[PDB]
Amino acid sequence: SEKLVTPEDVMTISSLEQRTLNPDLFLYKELVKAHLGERAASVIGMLVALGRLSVRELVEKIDGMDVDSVKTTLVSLTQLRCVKYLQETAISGKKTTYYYYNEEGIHILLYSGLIIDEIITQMRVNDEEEHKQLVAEIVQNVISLGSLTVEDYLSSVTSDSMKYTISSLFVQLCEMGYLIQISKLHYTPIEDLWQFLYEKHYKNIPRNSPLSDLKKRSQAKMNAKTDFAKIINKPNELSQILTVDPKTSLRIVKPTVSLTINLDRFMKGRRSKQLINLAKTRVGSVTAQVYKIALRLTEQKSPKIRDPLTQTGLLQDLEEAKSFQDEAELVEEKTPGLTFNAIDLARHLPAELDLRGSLLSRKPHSASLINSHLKILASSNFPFLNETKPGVYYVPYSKLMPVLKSSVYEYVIASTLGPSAMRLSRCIRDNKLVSEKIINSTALMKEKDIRSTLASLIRYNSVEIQEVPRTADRSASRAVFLFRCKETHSYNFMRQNLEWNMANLLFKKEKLKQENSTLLKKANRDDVKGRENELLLPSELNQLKMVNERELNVFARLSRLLSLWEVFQM
Amino acid sequence: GPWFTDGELDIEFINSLLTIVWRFISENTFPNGFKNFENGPKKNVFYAPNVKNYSTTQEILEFITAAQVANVELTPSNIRSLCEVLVYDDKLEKVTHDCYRVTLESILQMNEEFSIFNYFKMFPASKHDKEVVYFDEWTI
Amino acid sequence: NYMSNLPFGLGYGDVGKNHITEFPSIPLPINGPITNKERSLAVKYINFGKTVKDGPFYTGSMTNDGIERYSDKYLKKRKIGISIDDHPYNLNLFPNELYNVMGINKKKLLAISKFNNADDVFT
Repeated sequence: SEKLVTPEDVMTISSLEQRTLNPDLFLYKELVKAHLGERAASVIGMLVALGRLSVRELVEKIDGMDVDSVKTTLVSLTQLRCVKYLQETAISGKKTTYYYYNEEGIHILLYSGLIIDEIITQMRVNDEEEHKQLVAEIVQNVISLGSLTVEDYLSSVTSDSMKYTISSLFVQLCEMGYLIQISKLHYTPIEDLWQFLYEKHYKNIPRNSPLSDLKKRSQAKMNAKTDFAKIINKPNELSQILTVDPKTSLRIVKPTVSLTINLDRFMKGRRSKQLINLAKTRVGSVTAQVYKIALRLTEQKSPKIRDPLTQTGLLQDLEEAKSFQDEAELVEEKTPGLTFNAIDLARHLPAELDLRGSLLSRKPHSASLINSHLKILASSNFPFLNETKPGVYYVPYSKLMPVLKSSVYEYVIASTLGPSAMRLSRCIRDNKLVSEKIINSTALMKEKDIRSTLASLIRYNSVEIQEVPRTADRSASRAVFLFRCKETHSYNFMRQNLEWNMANLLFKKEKLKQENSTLLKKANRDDVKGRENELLLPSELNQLKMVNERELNVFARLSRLLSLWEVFQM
Repeated sequence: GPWFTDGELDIEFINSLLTIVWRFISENTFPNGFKNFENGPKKNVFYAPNVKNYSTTQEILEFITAAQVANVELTPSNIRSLCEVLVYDDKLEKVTHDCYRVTLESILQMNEEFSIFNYFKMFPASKHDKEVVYFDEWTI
Repeated sequence: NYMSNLPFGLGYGDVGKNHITEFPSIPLPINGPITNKERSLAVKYINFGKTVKDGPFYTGSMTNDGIERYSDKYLKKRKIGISIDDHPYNLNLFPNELYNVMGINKKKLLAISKFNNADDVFT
C-alpha cells in the first residue's frame, strides 16, 4: 500500500456494498433491470425475497405502485415466461392467484445470444442465401416477445417466397425440438402440480380399505408418478407438427397455437458441448470430432439435466431416491433411440475426417476405423462410452456428469490457486480421510507449503476440517485434526460464487451505461447509427469506442462465466 | 525414505525424479515418445485400443536403475508412491494396480473455443480495467 | 503476560500488523482478450438488449410545458410508443384477474422483426 485507503475509498472503488446480497437475488434483479425496467426488477426482487406472493401482498410490500402498475408489470413478466402463477381456492370459496418466480425466463434472459448462436450452428442448412438472417430474426423475435403465434408473425410479411421460407424454417426448428408449444403446464410450479396429482390420486382410492396405509400412500404415489411422467414429457415428444397436409401435400407447423423457446433442449446441447470439451483433453482431436458426432446424433432424445421428479420434494424416502437413480440408469441404457452402432455414425461424418493413417495398431469412413475410434473412447478413464453389447454404445450421463463436475472443479481450483491446490484436492479426494502426516508422506512436497495451501483451501470450502478430541471436554488445544473433501458443499459454494461474479459484471455494465446516458442516447437513434463520424467531436469518438469496447469485454466474460456455471447445475 | 535430505523433504530432486519418470511413461504410452506431439495436434497419431502400451512399476525400477540419476537404489514402493504423486497432479492415469499411462493434458501444458481445461494458453488482461473478474472477490 | 506464546513458525516481527487486504488479487482464467466469435456473440447480446428495451414490455423507472405556443403546429412526436395492450395475447396462458389492464377487446396488431448482419460497435 503506497497510501492508506480510508473506508470511503473502500466503499467507492472496491465492490463491498455488493458482497452483502445473495447471489441469486442479485443476479435475478440485475438481469431483469438490465433487460426490462425497474418495476419488473422490484416485483421480481420482492417475489424472490418473500417467496410466494399475491397481488394484494405485492401492493402492500412494494412502495410506489398502485394496483394498475403492478398488474401491468405482472402481465409484462408473464408474457416473458418470468413469473409462474397458481390459482388457489380456500374453504370460503374466495379464489386468489398466487405468483412465483421461475428459473426458465431468467435463464432465457441470460442465454439469449448463446441460444441464437447455438441455433445458427444447429440449423445445418447447406447453401443458405437469406435463410441464416431469417432464422436469426425469428429466434430473436420469439425470445424477445416471450411467445408468439405463427399466424400473427406471418401477417407482418406479405411476399410469397419469404412466407414459404418462414413455413419451411419453422418446420425445421420444431422438428429437432427447439420451439415447443406452450400451455398452462409451463406456468404452474412442479411442486404444486405434483401435490395436486398426488392428492387427486390419493383421495380417489376407495375408502374403508382393509389394506395398509403406507402401501396405499405408495400406490397413489406410483400412479401420480406415472401420470407425472406422462404429463411432463407431453410437449417434448411432438405437439406442433402433428398436422399433415393442410393444402397441396405439405407439412406446416400448426397455424393455431403459439410457440415458445424450449430451454431444456438448449441445456442438453450445452451439456453435450461440455462433454466435447472434456473429451478434447484425454484422447484425440479427430476422435473429438467422432465423439461430437456421437453426441449430436443423440442430442434430442437425451434425458433431462434435472429430473422433474427430483424437484417434487420426494427425496426423503431413501427407497425412492434409489428408485430414481435406477430409473435414470434404466432410461440412459435402453432408451429406444440412444443406442447406435458404427453404421449409424457412418452416414454423418463430414468431408474432413481423413482416418487413412489415424491409428497405428503396431506397438473412407469405414466401419472398422469408426469402430476403433469408438473403442478407444470406450477404453478411456472417464466413462465416455459404455457397451451394453459389443458393437452398440451408450453414453452414461448418469456416471459421467459427476466426473465432469469433478474435473472442471479441479481445473478451476488449480488455475486460481495453483498446482498445489490440484495436488492437495486430488490427494484428499482419492483418500477418503487423512491427517496431516499421511499427506506429508504421500504427497511428496514440503511441509510448510502443504500447511499454507491447505489453509488457503479451507476459505473456499475445498476441505472440511474434522476434529477428534482427546479430552473429556472438547477443545482444539489438545486434539487431532483430519481433513476431508465434501463435494456437495464445494460445488454449491463455487456455483454461488460464479453467480455472484456474473451479477457483479452485469451490475458494472449497467452502471457504465447509466452514467454515460447522454452520448449513448445521442448516438442511439437511427439517423446517426452507422454514420457517427460526421457530427461527433474527436473526444466523443474515443468515449463511444471505450464504452463499446468495455461492453463487449463484459459480455464476453459473461459468456465465459456461463461456460463454467452451467456445469454445476447438473 | 530417500526423499528426505538432512531430515527434510526437498522438492528439486523429487521434481527431477517426477520429470524423468513422466518422460519414460511418455516414451512408452504415446507413440514415438514426445516426438509425435511436437508441432500442431493435427498430425498426431495414437495407438489402437488393443495394445499393451502402459509401463508397470518394475519397468520404472529397471529404467531408473539403469539411468542411475537417483544416487540411492530405490524400492518398488517408492515407485508406487511417485506414480501416486503424478496421478494426483493429473500427470498420468491408473486403470489397474501398478499400471499407469501418461495423459494428454500434461502434454498440452508444456507447449479457439473457450475451455477451462486449457488455462495455460489465454493471458491475464491488461491492467487498469474496472470490469476485471476476480475469483477472490466474493469471499474477502 | 499474554503476547508471549508464539507458535513454532513465527517470530516477534510478523505479528503487530492486522492489514488484511480488502482489494482482491487473484484472477480467473476467463479474463483474457476477445476473439471474433466472441465478438459476434457480444453483438448478439447487445442487439437483443437494445431490441427488448424499446419493445412492448418495458415498464417505467418510477420545453415540456403546457403553455399554448405555435411551434407545436405541423410538429409531432418522433415516435408512437407501444403500450401493454398492443400485442397478441393468448387468452388461456394468462390468469383471470390480469384481464383488466390488458385489452381483450382491443385489436392485437404488433409483431416486430429485426436482425443485422453489420456490427453495431463503433470501434
